[PDB]
Amino acid sequence: PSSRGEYVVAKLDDLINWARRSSLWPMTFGLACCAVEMMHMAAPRYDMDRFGVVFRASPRQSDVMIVAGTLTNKMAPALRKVYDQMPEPRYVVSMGSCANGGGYYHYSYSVVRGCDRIVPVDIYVPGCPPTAEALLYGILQLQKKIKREKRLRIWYRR
Amino acid sequence: MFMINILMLIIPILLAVAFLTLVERKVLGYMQLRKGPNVVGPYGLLQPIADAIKLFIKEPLRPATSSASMFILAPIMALGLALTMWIPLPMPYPLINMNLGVLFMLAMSSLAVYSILWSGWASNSKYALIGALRAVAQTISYEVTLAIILLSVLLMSGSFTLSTLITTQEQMWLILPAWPLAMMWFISTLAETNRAPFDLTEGESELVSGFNVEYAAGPFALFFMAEYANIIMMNIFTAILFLGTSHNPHMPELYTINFTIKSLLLTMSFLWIRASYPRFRYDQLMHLLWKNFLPLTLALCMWHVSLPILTSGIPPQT
Amino acid sequence: MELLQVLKRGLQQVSGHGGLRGYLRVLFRANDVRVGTLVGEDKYGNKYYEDNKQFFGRHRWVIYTTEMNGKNTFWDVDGSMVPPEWHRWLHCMTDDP
Amino acid sequence: MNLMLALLTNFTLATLLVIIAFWLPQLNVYSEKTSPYSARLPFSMKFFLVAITFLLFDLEIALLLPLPWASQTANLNTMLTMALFLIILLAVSLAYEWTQKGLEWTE
Amino acid sequence: VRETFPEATIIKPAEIFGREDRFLNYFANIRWFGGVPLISLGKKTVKQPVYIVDVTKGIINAIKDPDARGKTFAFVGPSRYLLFDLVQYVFAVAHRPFLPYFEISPFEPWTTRDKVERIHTTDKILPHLPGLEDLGVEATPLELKAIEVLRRHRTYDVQPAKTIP
Amino acid sequence: MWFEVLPGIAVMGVCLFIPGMATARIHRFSNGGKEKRVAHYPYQWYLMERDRRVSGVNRSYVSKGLENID
Amino acid sequence: TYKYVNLREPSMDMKSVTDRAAQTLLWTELIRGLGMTLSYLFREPATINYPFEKGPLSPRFRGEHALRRYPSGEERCIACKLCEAVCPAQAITIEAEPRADGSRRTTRYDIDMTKCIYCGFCQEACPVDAIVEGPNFEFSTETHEELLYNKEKLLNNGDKWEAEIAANIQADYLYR
Amino acid sequence: LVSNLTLNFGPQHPAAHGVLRLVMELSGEMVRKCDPHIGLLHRGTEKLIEYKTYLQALPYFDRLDYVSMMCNEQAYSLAVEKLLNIRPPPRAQWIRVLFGEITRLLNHIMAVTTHALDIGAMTPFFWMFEEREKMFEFYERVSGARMHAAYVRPGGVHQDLPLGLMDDIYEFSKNFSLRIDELEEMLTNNRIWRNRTVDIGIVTAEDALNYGFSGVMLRGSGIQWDLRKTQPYDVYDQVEFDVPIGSRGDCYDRYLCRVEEMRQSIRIISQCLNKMPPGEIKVDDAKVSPPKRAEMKTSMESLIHHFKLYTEGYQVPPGATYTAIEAPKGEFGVYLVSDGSSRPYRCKIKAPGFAHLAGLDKMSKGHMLADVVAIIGTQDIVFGEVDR
Ligand SMILES: CCCCCCCCCCCCCCCCCC(=O)OC[C@H](COP(=O)(O)OCCN)OC(=O)CCCCCCCCCCCCCCCCC
Ligand SMILES: C[C@H](CCC(=O)O)[C@H]1CC[C@H]2[C@@H]3[C@H](O)C[C@@H]4C[C@H](O)CC[C@]4(C)[C@H]3C[C@H](O)[C@]12C
Ligand code: SF4
Ligand code: SF4
Ligand code: SF4
Repeated sequence: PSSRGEYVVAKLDDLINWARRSSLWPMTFGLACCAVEMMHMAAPRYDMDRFGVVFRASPRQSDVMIVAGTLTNKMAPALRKVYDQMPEPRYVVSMGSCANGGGYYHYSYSVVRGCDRIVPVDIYVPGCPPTAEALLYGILQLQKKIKREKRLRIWYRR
Repeated sequence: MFMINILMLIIPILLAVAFLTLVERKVLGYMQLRKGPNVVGPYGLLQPIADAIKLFIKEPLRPATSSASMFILAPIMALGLALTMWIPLPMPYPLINMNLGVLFMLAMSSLAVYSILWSGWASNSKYALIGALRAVAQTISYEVTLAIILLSVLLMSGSFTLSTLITTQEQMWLILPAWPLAMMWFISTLAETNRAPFDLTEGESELVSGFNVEYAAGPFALFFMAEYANIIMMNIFTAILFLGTSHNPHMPELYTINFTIKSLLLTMSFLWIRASYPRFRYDQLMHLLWKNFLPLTLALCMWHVSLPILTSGIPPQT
Repeated sequence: MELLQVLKRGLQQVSGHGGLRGYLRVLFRANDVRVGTLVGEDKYGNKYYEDNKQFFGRHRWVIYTTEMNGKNTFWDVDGSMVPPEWHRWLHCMTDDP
Repeated sequence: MNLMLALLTNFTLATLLVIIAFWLPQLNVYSEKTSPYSARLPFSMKFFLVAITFLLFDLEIALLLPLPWASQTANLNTMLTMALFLIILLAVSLAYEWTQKGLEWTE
Repeated sequence: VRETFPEATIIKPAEIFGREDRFLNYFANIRWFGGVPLISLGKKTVKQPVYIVDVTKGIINAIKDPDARGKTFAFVGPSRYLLFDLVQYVFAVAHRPFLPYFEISPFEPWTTRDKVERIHTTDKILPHLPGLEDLGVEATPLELKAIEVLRRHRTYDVQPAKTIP
Repeated sequence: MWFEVLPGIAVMGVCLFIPGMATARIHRFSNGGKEKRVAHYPYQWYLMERDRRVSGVNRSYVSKGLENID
Repeated sequence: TYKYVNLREPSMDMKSVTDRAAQTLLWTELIRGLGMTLSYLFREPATINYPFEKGPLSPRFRGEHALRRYPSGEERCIACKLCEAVCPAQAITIEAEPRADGSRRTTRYDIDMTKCIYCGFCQEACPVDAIVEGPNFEFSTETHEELLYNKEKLLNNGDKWEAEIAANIQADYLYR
Repeated sequence: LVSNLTLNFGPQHPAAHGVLRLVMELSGEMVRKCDPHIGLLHRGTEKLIEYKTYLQALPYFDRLDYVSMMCNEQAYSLAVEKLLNIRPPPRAQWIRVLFGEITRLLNHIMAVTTHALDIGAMTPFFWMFEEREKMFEFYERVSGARMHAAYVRPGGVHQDLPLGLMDDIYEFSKNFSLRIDELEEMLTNNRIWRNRTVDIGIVTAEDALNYGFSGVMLRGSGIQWDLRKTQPYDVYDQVEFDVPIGSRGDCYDRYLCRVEEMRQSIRIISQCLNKMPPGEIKVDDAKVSPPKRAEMKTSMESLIHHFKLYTEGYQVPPGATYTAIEAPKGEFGVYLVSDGSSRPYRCKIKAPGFAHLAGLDKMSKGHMLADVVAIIGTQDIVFGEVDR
């Protein structure tokens, strides 16, 4: 057969992307209420595992961090610690108003006004709390975001 | 032709371990009123491939290991021993026909605690080691009753040849004459492989970090393959030991079918048990052995030495 | 006996989807091969089905169009492709398509 | 030869698989990291004594292993007495620990 | 640049050191793991390295300072070091033993033909060019901000290098 | 439904069936259509080495019968 | 009125003692626990096939915000700032002025959707049904800036979702 | 002090209660000292309430014990109503008991199942959240929100029950006792579960009262105390139910008490469905409760009261009250001080989990490290209310 380098890189990129989105093992900070809706996303009706998303993942095997609740100033150092220990590729999902931008404690002295002040965020899931279905939509949006990555294709043209 | 026959044993073992992970997630799901993997490939048939490709391209963790040598030995020792345990199993013919197959398997499994011990010592974290030490004491503890129970069974078989266990059960399964021993055997294979309600390594991770905390995705994935290889092998051994299939030398493949179905059903009973009970506390799984299983295993060992003599049913030596 | 009848339904699903090619397309696109009444179709191509003998929550569903607003959605579909008129019916906020 | 060729393959396959896993992923340049991070190991007698108890019981098992071959002897009364004697000794060793504050790991 | 954009501020730094640098991280890794230093007559090279933050500060003040336009700058560290001693000092910090005495490839060449030619070039002294002093930045010593850089390489009481007047 | 777990168990079953099936078939192929000879004890080894000389081709699975008695 | 959850006295006849001995040695209750899990394996899973199937909602569901219009097409909002005053999270920012035709209309209407708690007090307080919480719950974004809605966005949401919003109001306005 | 193990649940697991940093001294397997550090979900809620009207402050109470949303609302509403000197109408009192018991079921499913999940018994968690998911639909149908309903308000409830809700609640309640029975078929007589809970974290009756415990933590030790029976507050004097009482004060009795409370909640829910009376849902007094949207668009007085209620808010007479209810976790109380304006001067929240967690060190003495997981679970700690 005959094939260019550009074609080979495009197909290998699709393979690794398909594997990375098909097997997303999430770490979940269950900081507050939004953790309860994260638990409903694992329960029978939605069953995130059927997408390949394991119920429980350790911090140092995790692929995505889900920040489900209010990030207080006392807790912020610990969350950045966990984020650094995560091996790459690593993605953060910000779930709910509190994590997205402080929410209903935005004007508090003890609350970080959004977790994007601490860690980079890939997807923002609105709600207080987002419904289990709304979080599931967010995770499926992360899978499509990963599908569009072009790591190998960029590397070839460097 | 023998090199081929080895790769007709090694490669199929790895694939079975690959697809035991799918079967585990789906069986647990349906016992939990959910579907489990069913999106990646039809009925989740590509979930193992996605997980495998995902881990090996994952960025490695930082080894930060006290002993580099013992860091790389632990996964090699664990993976190599798990594959080696399969060479004497009669299905219906062993790859290597040993006259002391049972002692070879018993002796080899005793070396499997070095992988736990080395990785813990090479981890470089003080709580990781205390995790490894707790696990080792559990593994060697339940080896004691496995050896004595295995000794009791072999006093009705009359040999250490694994193919002689088939002949012993030609008329009837050893599950009848030895159901008190089959109960304690089956549990000890749960505790030997560190499975629920004995998976104290995973359950108490926050309290005491497990020994495999330090390895990267690729190396950690290899520790996990060796662990389900042992779980499949210990249920294949459970089937040969207590549920012996009849062998028709003209139709060996009929043995391999009936034999394989019995191996799966016990292997899926491991999943069944995981989904049904809470975990043991460490002092409780030590109480279960040293104070319940061991007294009964010794009493039944005394019984199974006396019984063949007082019924004139001593098996042949050959 | 019932086992044979069960298998008959399984085969009926293969013909109910227009043959093996039709039955495999829904299997890989939707991960589900049930068949139900076509309640309607909408101007973008989505098709809507119900089967009232299913349990509450599965008795309605949509098979998303393969293209919408100039984007190839054979594989890439998302819950935001349901238009507002059907959004009410699909989420059971109403009882009338 | 066949046992040797079987073992050599099983540990050669394991060695290649581990060597590929450890090193080959290192060729991917995932950025570069910052800095990761007193106490000692407090020796516990309970974890030691369980290891020893296994050692002593495990040896008494080594004497029990020939029992399947030992029932082919003409002198069955002698064999039967010494078999029950050794298993009963394994029982007395257990009873001594049980009744003299020994199974402390069991608690 | 000086012809296309005459009002441009051209900044000339020396080897810059920092957490993610490829200068001290180069001496700690490439020299150590799998190799013994490839130093080519290390006694003949004099180096004047500058901290990253001082360069960052210098660049900002060139934006906010209106006299910087049209001027070329030279950002240099407080001290001049001997390339041999520098490598030695790096090793002491990283607790890697130092004993005086890798092909380019795809991916990302780590150690290359030209990189060596540069690590050996001697830091030119151009007094007429203004430096960090003229932008309100004090050059920071290597010693302070070298334990910061090299604490990662260190496995699991240190003496400084000797400056060249 | 529960029976959607079977395809996974079927693939796992096919995987655990190949080892036994291949070993039996390979034994027949290398040993002239009969089971591989089992020699646990020295007497069984003596007979196998006797058969090896008897055949004349140096294979212990080549049986010689009354036709050679002459 | 109270009851004793665990004040039984176990019977000490031999028949009962043997029952507990049989239970202890034969693992009876543990087998019973295995039976219940076995029964669930043959029960139908409660999972639904998201996104092809959706969870049931009601007309009162509180989702994404939108600004509505009258049938003629004029905006319902008169810039009374009752929603801004009530908002528990201070998520709403309003400015107003007289429009070119002298009408009382806003020039700035903003909702910081990352401040909002999706409580629906603003729709309860609006006198003209101008601000509503729609039925959309699938609008997660990739950047924080995409969740700070100005007037145009909320007007566009009203134009986008009016068909459904009006029907939901029709279904619930009598309860309100 | 053989070793100090600083155990941070920072890398949280599937519990969702929050995050707890636990500092312990382990003299071997045993625990000699336990020291919870609890600032991680402190959000300044009590100070923020001072800048909000009474209506604006109500949603804060949904987000305290975020598994007892409508019970926290009722406590706030009962406190405010007491200062206002008004009375909610009889229909709303029945709706508030009805959803108070649907909330108790919601809380105990989380309490028992996540307690069992931490001790390795994962399956009942999935069995019961299919039920909580059906209960979340009742919340969404009356309020529009699955969790933070904001539905129970001073004066009554925001809206009336939609037509067809009571039938669906009855259908849920009819099949629910069987769901509890399946749960007991996996835990009540299970020897492994009993070994993990029996004679763990024993609390004496005398130490319970002095340490401030309430709820199941008292009744497990044999104290006959329930606020619904001794200080009834809505229609709880008009419904028959029994209080489960423990005898040994251990985790296993506390586990049994909660499972029996779920049965008594279904008993109560049955009576509420049959006795639901007709009428209005909020106090018919428009200087406190907003008028109907039809009247506000027709009547001048209604528009004025609507305008002022949603801007200034109703003013509350000066005074201070301590109101407590039998929340699912325990006694939930608010000390609310009014300066006479429309914004509270001080709102102190009494969380039952605050005292229980402070009593952890007492209970953990002389237990192994793996027991502490069981002790925290049996307390039913959520850090939304521990910290506020
Ligand atoms: C005529 C003379 C002939 C000689 C014999 C005559 C007498 C025969 C009658 C005696 C029968 C002996 C029974 C042997 C089984 C072992 C008994 C046993 O050890 O059970 C007790 C053990 C702990 O007891 P515990 O509940 O903690 O009580 C308090 C402590 N005193 O409880 C436990 O074991 C707990 C185990 C927990 C893990 C269980 C998880 C799996 C359960 C389901 C598996 C079902 C069985 C699987 C069978 C597999 C067979 C292949
Ligand atoms: C290591 C193996 C890939 C090896 C191979 O197939 O060749 C992969 C395939 C599927 C994986 C497993 C499943 O995908 C997910 C399981 C769930 C928990 O996260 C524990 C790890 C978990 C048990 C995984 C362990 C390991 O990473 C697996 C087993
Ligand atoms: S966003 Fe809402 S539900 Fe989530 S933690 Fe904050 S207040 Fe609770
Ligand atoms: S829903 Fe509540 S928090 Fe959100 S904008 Fe409306 S009043 Fe403010
Ligand atoms: S949206 Fe309604 S309440 Fe808000 S300013 Fe406009 S008219 Fe007033």
